[PDB]
Amino acid sequence: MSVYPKALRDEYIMSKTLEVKLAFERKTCKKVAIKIISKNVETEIEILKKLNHPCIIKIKNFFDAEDYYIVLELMEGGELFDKVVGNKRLKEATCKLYFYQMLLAVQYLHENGIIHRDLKPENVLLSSQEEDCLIKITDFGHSKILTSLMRTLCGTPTYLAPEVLVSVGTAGYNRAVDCWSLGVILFICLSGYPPFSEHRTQVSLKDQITSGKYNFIPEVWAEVSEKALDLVKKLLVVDPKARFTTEEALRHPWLQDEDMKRKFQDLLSEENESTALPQVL
Amino acid sequence: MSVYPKALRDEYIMSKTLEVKLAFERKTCKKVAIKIISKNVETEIEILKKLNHPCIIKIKNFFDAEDYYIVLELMEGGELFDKVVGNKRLKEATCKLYFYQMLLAVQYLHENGIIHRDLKPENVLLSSQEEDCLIKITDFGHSKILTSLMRTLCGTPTYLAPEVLVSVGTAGYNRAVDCWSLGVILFICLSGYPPFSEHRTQVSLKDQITSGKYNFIPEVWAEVSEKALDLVKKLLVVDPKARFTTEEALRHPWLQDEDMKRKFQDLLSEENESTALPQVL
Ligand SMILES: CC(C)(C)NC(=O)Nc1ccc2nccnc2c1
Ligand SMILES: CC(C)(C)NC(=O)Nc1ccc2nccnc2c1
Repeated sequence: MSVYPKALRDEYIMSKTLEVKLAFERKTCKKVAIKIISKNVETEIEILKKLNHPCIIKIKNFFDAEDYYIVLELMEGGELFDKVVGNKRLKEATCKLYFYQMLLAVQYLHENGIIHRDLKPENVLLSSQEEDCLIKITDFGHSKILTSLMRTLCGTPTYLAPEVLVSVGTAGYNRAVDCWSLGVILFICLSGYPPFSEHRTQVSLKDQITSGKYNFIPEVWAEVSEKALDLVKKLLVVDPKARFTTEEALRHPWLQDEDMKRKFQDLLSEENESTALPQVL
Repeated sequence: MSVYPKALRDEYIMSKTLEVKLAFERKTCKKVAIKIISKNVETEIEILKKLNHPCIIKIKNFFDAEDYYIVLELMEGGELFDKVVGNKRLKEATCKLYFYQMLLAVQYLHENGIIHRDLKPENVLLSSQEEDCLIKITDFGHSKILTSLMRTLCGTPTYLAPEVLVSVGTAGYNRAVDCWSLGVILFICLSGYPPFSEHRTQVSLKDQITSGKYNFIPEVWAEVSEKALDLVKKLLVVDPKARFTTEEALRHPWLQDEDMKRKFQDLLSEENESTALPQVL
């Protein structure tokens, strides 16, 4: 078969699956999660070590051996995917609590010059087996760091190709891809079904996305509020320059909910209670 | 003032300007050129060391000290810019001989997955103070190496933003920017004047380039053949997918000249005569 590197084994006791395995830190006897990647990962480590937000996964340790071993904080609730798979749907209030945190996490990323590029329910982890819990964004493998165009625009464009001058119009809107993904994640969570699919349709998946013509099933959406649907509509905008940003989404009436914001602050206080050092009064 | 690093001084005797300075290799008593860059350059060195073409500049040595020192083969003819500056124009046959070599050099680059991105007469060097000479492409500082889109297209685009799917149409045509630049270089060489400028015009430089409406002065161009002008027209095409490639330019009637091709092969044989090792018959 295979063995774990001596350096990992020195600090951790490996266990069962959820490539992700459960492990125990020898020093603390505390549960951790170990992500095994087959031998970009160094950039992901550099990105993760620099970011500090409660809704972004923290790297605890790293091992560069026959494979890459990434030690992360364990998330007992698992993937958001498991909560939405096979037409399963979350109650509106739960969608809000989770989405609000996805918005704060993605806003933090953009503020810090990072675009995730791979936001999906599979990359959103829940902190507990309870409905009201803290969420954390994971899988920064496809992430990009925010140029060649700015340097080119400093000189006289005597020899500069027209497509380069044309691209100046859209430049610096790559982050809007994360807002599209969040739009799709919100649609799935609220309805239990994807907005764009090849199930019972003649239109190609490419054509549904470029046209922005999402599959709307009234019977399913009648159960969901008009405010939630309005936010979805504003994130699922084809023009990335017109699409809602994380700030615009956070200002939307749907998230102007003092109850949901309180429940989140409560989950924060409960998580932070373990780490809390006494303070100067 | 300042001093040169001990390691450089150990191997070279520095001299007059043409930041580029003349130097003498101590071992050979041969003239070299030393490019001084103020403390990307490592990528340019990596690019230059890997490429082997008679129309691309060769790096002879490199020094990473208080500044970057790049030892290159000396080009006694200097810049092509000096031959075209202030309405000065080359005789058609000379434009052909030089352009043919720029096409071979740029074709070699594209074949090898490199885009120069900064082709101008200032970055084209002539090997001798004679009209018929070998040319060499220099200044690979802005060059790019040929993706994230291909990796994204492997998965299901359920969460994939429409602008990404839209970009699939143009993807892999960045090299066409080099063909635009060559188009502009050919226009300047043949006419002595730039195709796009802010001299005696109301239309903005950005607007002239995006529209592809080059300044055509009949009196100047009457002296130039219709074949040369046809090639310019085919390189100065706004749509990068329609624009002529180096291969298409090389197949153009204007370059189907057995005399010019012979003169180039002759200059090659003359340069190669010094290095020529005896061979197996
Ligand atoms: C809830 C259950 C079924 C035990 N799964 C789970 O905790 N999965 C994961 C998966 C990936 C993880 N990656 C990092 C941290 N926790 C993780 C937990
Ligand atoms: C002809 C004259 C006036 C003596 N200039 C010249 O050789 N200039 C240059 C400039 C940059 C160079 N870079 C590399 C190699 N030769 C170079 C020669």
